[PDB]
Amino acid sequence: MRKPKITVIGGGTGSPVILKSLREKDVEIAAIVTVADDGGSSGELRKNMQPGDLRNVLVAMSDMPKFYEKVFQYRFSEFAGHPLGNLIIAGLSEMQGSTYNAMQLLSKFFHTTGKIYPSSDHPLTLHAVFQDGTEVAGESHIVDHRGIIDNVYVTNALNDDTPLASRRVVQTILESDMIVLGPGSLFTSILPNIVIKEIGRALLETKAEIAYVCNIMTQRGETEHFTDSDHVEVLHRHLGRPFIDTVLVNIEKVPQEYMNSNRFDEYLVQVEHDFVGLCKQVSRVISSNFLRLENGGAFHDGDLIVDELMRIIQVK
Amino acid sequence: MRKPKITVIGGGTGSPVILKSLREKDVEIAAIVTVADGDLRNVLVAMSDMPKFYEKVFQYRFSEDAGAFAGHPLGNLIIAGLSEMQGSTYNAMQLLSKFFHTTGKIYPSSDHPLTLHAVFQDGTEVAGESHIVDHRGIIDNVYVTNALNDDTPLASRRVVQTILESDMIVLGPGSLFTSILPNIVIKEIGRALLETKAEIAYVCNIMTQRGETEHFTDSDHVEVLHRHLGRPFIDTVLVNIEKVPQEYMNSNRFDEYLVQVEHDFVGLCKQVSRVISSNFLRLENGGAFHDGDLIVDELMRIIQV
Ligand SMILES: [Cl-]
Repeated sequence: MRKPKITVIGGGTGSPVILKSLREKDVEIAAIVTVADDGGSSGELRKNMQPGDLRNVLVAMSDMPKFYEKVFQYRFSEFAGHPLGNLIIAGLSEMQGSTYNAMQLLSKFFHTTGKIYPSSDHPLTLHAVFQDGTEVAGESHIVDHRGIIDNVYVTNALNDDTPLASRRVVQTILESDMIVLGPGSLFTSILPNIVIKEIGRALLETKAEIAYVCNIMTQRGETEHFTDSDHVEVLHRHLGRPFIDTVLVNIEKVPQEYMNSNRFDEYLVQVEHDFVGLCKQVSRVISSNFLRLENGGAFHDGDLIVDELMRIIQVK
Repeated sequence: MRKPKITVIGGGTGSPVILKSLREKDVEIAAIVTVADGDLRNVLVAMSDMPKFYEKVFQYRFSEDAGAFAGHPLGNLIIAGLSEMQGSTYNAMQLLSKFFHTTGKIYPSSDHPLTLHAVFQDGTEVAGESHIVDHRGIIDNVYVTNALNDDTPLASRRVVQTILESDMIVLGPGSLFTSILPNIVIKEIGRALLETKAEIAYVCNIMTQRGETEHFTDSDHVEVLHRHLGRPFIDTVLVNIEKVPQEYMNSNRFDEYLVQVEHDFVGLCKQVSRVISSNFLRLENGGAFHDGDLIVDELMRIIQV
């Protein structure tokens, strides 16, 4: 029998430990990331503009992840106090004119294993609509805009045509045994991928099991009572129909004392749990301890997550 | 048969050309470089899994629009950041190699970081490489000390064994006083060169350098190497006899005081058993450079396992 095939979509915060654990298993891995608001197509002056989804996936799928985490994370103190490795992605992107144009150089540089694909082969802009109706374009701008995000959408930077998937992307989704959405920020990591029509169709049609790994914590632009159920609801609304087959949610408590002592943003809280609402929406709901309290934060435990995923995975 | 084992000692602009050609041949390569308080950088890129890639990446500089970072090269950022992480460039050598996915072996010459010292013909002493090249005068001799203590510099782990087990040692090309000699004035390395059964080959410079007289002939380069190691030790010497045209030099903005090395066959023959005088000149990127393939073709033709 062939190795199972697993495609991770989003690649936000928490995906590197999932990707590490997946690599220890006997499985092929593909990652899909959005690379938007990019280069000459961003509509910004060159001085004005100068993200982690790509960096996280690149380092996690590199030939020496431990090595490259150490390296892509050290900070000068000496310039003066900036992270090395953020400077490498900055450099190659400036060199090539956009991060999109740098992506093949970047996979060469990190000696990546498996496939990393952009969601589209054309330049994309990310748009957020806030609760009051205000529309903001650009991830860095969205993230800086005060308020609660209602919805996101993507457009082509260079024209009014409907954005299109990069097609090796469609085939990858359709030929997978499992799709892992997340973990990552819902609005700025996961959703930009699924709002491209050809990707939303592939998710709907794939024989793969679709698994969503929910956040440990609420994010900027999310309310205190934005439940795990609510996260599933937003995903389903953005794609246009229900489509998650399995949802994994953490129910182990993040102690207040740990959040206080570790100087967490005081408005980020543990994602509230709504079992009834999850069950109404998703066939298989997995609530368990998937929490790792280490390195000053409340992160996903990659192995506890991936052990569940390997238990349910089936070759299609 | 076995693959021949070739150790390359020194290098300027220089070694990368020789290392590139050697990599095309079926040979095991070791490189020995001097680490002070450059040549390391060029050997790292030359021995990497993607030299053209790393060369481009290395030398891109942030643009005028990169605010605070504007103008700084990417590769120097990398080498300086790993250096700082490890406490020194010397400390960072293993990580440097791992990153460039280097083939073969790269060794620092010495067991600690060094300071180069030069004694000038008028008796003046200057410490530090940059200070030496900037001092007005003619260099008589160089020696090395450890930067952090007064102990005799020793060879790093494996360097003596590597020299002794080699089929051939290639010295140069590169600045004699600041690239080649600092490696061989480490006493353990000098002794390893005197004792090794490896064929010792010296590739002479195309052009004279700072610290050297206009009439510093190929033969005088050999005399200086021999004098620093204390005995004759070079088995083969490869010298270029093709003329670097003056119009070429003028067009490409060459320094006027520096001339092409003068050929002295009789003097060479008095000192070294095998003297190879031929066209090893490549006039290419606004420079007078060594042709790596022609030099390496000659060396391969001489080599025995
Ligand atoms: Cl989280």
